[PDB]
Amino acid sequence: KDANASHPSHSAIQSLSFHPSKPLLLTGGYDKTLRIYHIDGKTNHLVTSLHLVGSPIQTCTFYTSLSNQNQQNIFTAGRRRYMHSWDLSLTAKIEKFSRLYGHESTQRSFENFKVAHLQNSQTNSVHGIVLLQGNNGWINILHSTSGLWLMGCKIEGVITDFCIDYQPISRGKFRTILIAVNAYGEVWEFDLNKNGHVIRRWKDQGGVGITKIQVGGGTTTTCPALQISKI
Amino acid sequence: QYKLSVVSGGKPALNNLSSVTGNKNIARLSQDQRNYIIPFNNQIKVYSVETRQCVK
Amino acid sequence: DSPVLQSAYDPSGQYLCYVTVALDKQRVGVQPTQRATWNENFLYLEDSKLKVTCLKWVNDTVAIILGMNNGEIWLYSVLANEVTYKFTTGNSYEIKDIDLMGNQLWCIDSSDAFYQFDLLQFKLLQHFRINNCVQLNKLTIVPAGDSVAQLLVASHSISLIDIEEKKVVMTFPGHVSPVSTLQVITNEFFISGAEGDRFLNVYDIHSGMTKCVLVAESDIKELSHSGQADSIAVTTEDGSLEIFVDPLVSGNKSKKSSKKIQIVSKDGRKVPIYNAFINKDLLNVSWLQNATMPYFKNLQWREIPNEYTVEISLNWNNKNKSADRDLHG
Amino acid sequence: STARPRIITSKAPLLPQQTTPEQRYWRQYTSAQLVKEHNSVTHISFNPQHPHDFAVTSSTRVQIFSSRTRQVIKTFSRFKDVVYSASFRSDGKLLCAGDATGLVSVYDSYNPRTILLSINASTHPTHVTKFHTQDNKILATASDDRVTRLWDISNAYEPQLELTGATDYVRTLSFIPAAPHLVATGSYDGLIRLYDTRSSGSTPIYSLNHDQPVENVIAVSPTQIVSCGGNNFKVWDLTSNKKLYERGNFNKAVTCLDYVENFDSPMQSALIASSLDGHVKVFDPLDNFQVKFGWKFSGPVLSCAVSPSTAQGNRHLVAGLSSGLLAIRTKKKKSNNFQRMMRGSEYQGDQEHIIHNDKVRSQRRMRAFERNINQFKWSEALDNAFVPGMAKELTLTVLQELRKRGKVRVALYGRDESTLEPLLNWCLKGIEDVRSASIVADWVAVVLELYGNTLESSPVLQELMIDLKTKVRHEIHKSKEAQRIEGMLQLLT
Amino acid sequence: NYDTDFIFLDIESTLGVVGTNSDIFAEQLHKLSS
Amino acid sequence: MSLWQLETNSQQFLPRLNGIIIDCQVLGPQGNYYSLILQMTENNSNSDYQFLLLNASDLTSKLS
Amino acid sequence: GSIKFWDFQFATLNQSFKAHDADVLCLTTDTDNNYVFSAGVDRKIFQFSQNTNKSQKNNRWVNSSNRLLHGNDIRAICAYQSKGAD
Amino acid sequence: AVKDALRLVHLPSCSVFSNWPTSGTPLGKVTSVAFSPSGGLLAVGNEQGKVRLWKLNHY
RNA sequence: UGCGAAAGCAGUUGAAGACAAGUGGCUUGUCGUUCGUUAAAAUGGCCU
Repeated sequence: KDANASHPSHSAIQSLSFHPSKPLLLTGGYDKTLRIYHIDGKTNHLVTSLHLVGSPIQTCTFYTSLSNQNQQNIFTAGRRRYMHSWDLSLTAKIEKFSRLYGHESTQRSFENFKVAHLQNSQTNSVHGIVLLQGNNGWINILHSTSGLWLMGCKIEGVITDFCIDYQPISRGKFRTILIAVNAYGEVWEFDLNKNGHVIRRWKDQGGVGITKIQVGGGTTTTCPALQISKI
Repeated sequence: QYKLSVVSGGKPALNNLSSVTGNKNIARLSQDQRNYIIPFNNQIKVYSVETRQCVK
Repeated sequence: DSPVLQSAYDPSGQYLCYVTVALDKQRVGVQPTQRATWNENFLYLEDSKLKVTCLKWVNDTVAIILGMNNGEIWLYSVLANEVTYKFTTGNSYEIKDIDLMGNQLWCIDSSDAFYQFDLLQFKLLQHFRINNCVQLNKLTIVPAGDSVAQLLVASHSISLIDIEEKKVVMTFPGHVSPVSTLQVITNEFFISGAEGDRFLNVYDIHSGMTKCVLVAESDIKELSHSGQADSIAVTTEDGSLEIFVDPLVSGNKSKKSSKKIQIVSKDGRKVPIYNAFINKDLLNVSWLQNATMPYFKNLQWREIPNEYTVEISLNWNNKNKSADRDLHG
Repeated sequence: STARPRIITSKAPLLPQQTTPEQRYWRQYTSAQLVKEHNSVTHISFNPQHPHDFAVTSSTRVQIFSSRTRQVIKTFSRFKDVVYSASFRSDGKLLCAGDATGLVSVYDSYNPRTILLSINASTHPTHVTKFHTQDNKILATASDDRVTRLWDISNAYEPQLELTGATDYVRTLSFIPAAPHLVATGSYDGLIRLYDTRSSGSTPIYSLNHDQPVENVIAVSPTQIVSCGGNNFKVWDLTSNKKLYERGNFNKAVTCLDYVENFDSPMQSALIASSLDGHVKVFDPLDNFQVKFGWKFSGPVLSCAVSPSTAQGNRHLVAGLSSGLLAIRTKKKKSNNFQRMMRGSEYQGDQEHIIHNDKVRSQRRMRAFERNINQFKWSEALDNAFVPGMAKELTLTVLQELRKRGKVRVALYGRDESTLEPLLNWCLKGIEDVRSASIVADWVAVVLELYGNTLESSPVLQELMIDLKTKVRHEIHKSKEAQRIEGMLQLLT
Repeated sequence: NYDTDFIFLDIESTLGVVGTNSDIFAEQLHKLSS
Repeated sequence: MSLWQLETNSQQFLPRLNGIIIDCQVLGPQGNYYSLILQMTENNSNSDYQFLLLNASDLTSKLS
Repeated sequence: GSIKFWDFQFATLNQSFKAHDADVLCLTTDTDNNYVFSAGVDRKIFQFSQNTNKSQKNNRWVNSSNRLLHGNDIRAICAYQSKGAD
Repeated sequence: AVKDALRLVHLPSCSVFSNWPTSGTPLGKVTSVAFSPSGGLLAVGNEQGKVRLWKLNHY
């Protein structure tokens, strides 16, 4: 059965994400509402539904932390200078991120974000980062709970898309790599568990107008790991 | 038939020491950080950060 | 249609066990019917096509027996979260109904076979099958103490069965469709109700004669009877509840419902009741508030009016009033 | 943390003769039109129903003007003598005009060529003709025959009722606005008679003694009516036969009245009065018929009217003068593929459970002095004060904000000759006013405290200080003589 | 205050006033589901 | 209350906090709260402190 | 006014500082590149330091200091560093 | 950009599945897509406002 | 500082010790020092 058949959408469905554990599907579009559906085979019903006024949404993501796997945030954002974060509690407590901590000129719209995990690498403490794709070549990485700007990674060209790769190192330590593509086809990989420094820079063979990069086969941002040893 | 009582609280009363800069805030968060334990000069207030009410 | 595939109360109506699908796999959860005395952990069926066909509360480590569709009765403790023991027949046939009396579990098969298991010994005691009963989908033990004689088996047509002779001793005219509820009321009566009809009939288990017919005003999903036959509450297809008060007295051959309860929200949206529970003066109704999470309500059903409309508070357009901010933002 | 409080504009204690809401509303009737008629405008009526046209009765023609272009849409010129009264029926469908030969002629409105019927009333001139306001098929015409007549417009041969009884020159009718059997007529002997039409009709049920010869009688409530004649107007409770207000706020005789109800206004009701000396005034019936606004015109005003209660468009006040001209003052009032792509932007949360709202409201734009005081650019805030296009209260409030807030001296530190001349050249103008002169005093005192050497060097602000000295000399003569007047009426307590 | 009491304010601001089977299953489930 | 990004020396401000900050500290495990003591020194006759934590996300006064 | 440090191989930015208020006309460094001094039309001289062992092992300049010494501009800056001259 | 433009390419073999989607799959103008982490289950959202749902029976 | 009214009316401004600079002393100046008396400045300014 069509998942949003129970409660129709009033716009084109711009983003779509499953929950990492629960049977929930979050849809959202330019009608500035976001809907969660308990999906099954027969009767995909609507769990809850939140209409953010004056804020059409373009990307919406279930985030679930690695430490306790008990937060269940929803980060959502559109063509705005803010990004909402709903804390799932089954009223609804949402917060708004609207401060680039000195970096507002290079981030004029919170549309293209991605959420990922990051490790402190002196403690074994992970925390979520949101990653915002900005104007020049910039990716502004900031904390997913405090909203503090952690670091920024600039590629040379027109930034078009990016993805997050993880690689394990030892027992309980992994490393986060940001993979960002020019429009022209040249790809930067930034190690960002340290300071956001480039470790590899390669070039796509062929390809001249590049719109979308993705990784897969392990833990992406859309197949997320529930436990840190499962990365 | 008249009786005196003290019924309502007072000042929060942090560390009133000299020679301690920084940590003079003796209020604590819980470990399951849902309620905030502040002393007063008359009592220990325990507020709750979710509902902003005093719960104990 | 309802996401809750199977659901049943414990005796005394204190907990509700319910099987719902969760993104192509069945999951079995238990909720307390009153919090004043969430439970966020489920039993997960790990196969995409293994599913629960029936479930029964045992009575004292508390457990559920879940009759699956691969010839197995799983026995699952609820305080822990594992199937403690896996009864199996020799076959792969789905099992249509189970029951137990004391420690003696009985079950029916899709090949119309009867199996008997012992919960104290974890063993298949008996396996048999009887003639002219060929589409069985309900059994009910007629209670006679620790003796577990006289099963009562339905196939659209109820048949009383002596197990020492493995033979049929009475034959009741059932329905025109498969029987969906078949429950013993007193030591001389049993109620039965079929799939897709709104007529229960109470039969006399000693003669075969139908005492009375009970008429819901919508197709009956589940029923509960209070433990002393004085009240029967059925829940129907349109999400309503109908209480027949004292149905076993002299509205002479067929009786209508005495009380009818439905739930609406503050809006006008009618939520459906599934699977209520009744006892002496106390009635506990269940619905789903969000998509699959059950909410309950206790009611003194003897002092409510006849046409009762429970009102629940449910989010429809409410402005998200944050506790850390006044109304002016 | 809060938002920043806005800079509050310095308001002084209010002076006398402030702008009332009534006179603000009645003062936005502007853009006067003067249309020269052939003779004195005697009557003017409005269309009731689509209340958007008005008929002006000049001599020997009646012109319907539109209430959106103010030009003559239609005109009625086939009268033999001076046409006197012209009013629309309550349905606004046809137009009656009494003529100086005693021939009431009723046309249909918006068609001057189809004269519908010509009632031949008295041989004397017929001076007032109006339909019933409740009934549709009866027309009341009074004439210089000292007798009014009610005519059924089906049987237009004999009058269906003949209201006599008045001794001299009946010039006005009126109908009572809830009881349709009740006709109040007014004549040049005073004595508003009024008649129950179910009775004989040759005797009034009672009579109201306006002492002057009345010029008009209108009905405000179903109970109270207002008669103007002579220098005053009086109001009369009709259930108790008794006068209860009289306003005589004119010099010459009040020629006409009319009344408005429920229209979009601070005034819930309004009676305006036109009075042969140039003045038309508006009186508010809810606070005891007190006058709230007035217009003065270029000659003796003979008749006036306003747009009716349901005007819904361009709203008019018209006054026709005895000089032979007409004065109108009005108040006025991408792709289907792209839209399918950008569909949802007008939804606003109807079927949705929770609806979150944290879009902050966009406040008024900050002026340059306010954002400079915010940015702590205090000398730039003083510079932004003394631009030419600044309001006087705005220069005063940024001076007062720099005075209270920080330092006059900080705002004045880096200055010289060319950058002090705006301040002192404004202080010349601000020293005259009472509300500014304390701030002007301490600002001039500080600038001569810390620029006493530039006084010596530059001669082209020496002369500015001398002009300021003569200004304070004039102002101190004024502030001394005000204390003398204060004493000389303290003597008279 | 306007209902026959008198409030007073201490110098350290304390306001004072002068006036006129299943049970163990329930317990262990509320433990194990929290 | 300013918070200095020590990489680029970049301040983020919170400007009108009804009292001078006599103590400030991060509080959570991830640092999601700031707790502050505000001395409110317009009256010189008493030392009256306001205790104000606030969530670090949108810098709103959670539980003053 | 921004001063940027770019990794030569990979030809890409490591970190950007928003230091001056107007143009940065001239900038220079010392021998062992523990400091970078910079100046321009807003007439302050900024110093960016990497002298800490953690700064050298992390490749992280910090905006250390800032001095206002000139009257109008700085159009030229240079550095000399020897055993008896720095 | 156009209607029904969705392909599922099998890999490591790098070969597009040739039996789905067909000409009668109501994919629409595919403006989002999502995979379930456990069930083996596609959600495909189009410009009409419809999430269509499919289950891959390998999982 | 005290009494006052928002005007005003009476009172002032010592000592010890340590340290710093300059030329063990002498001079000058300070004090997260004590006793007694009712007693201007580090280019450094306010969020989305």
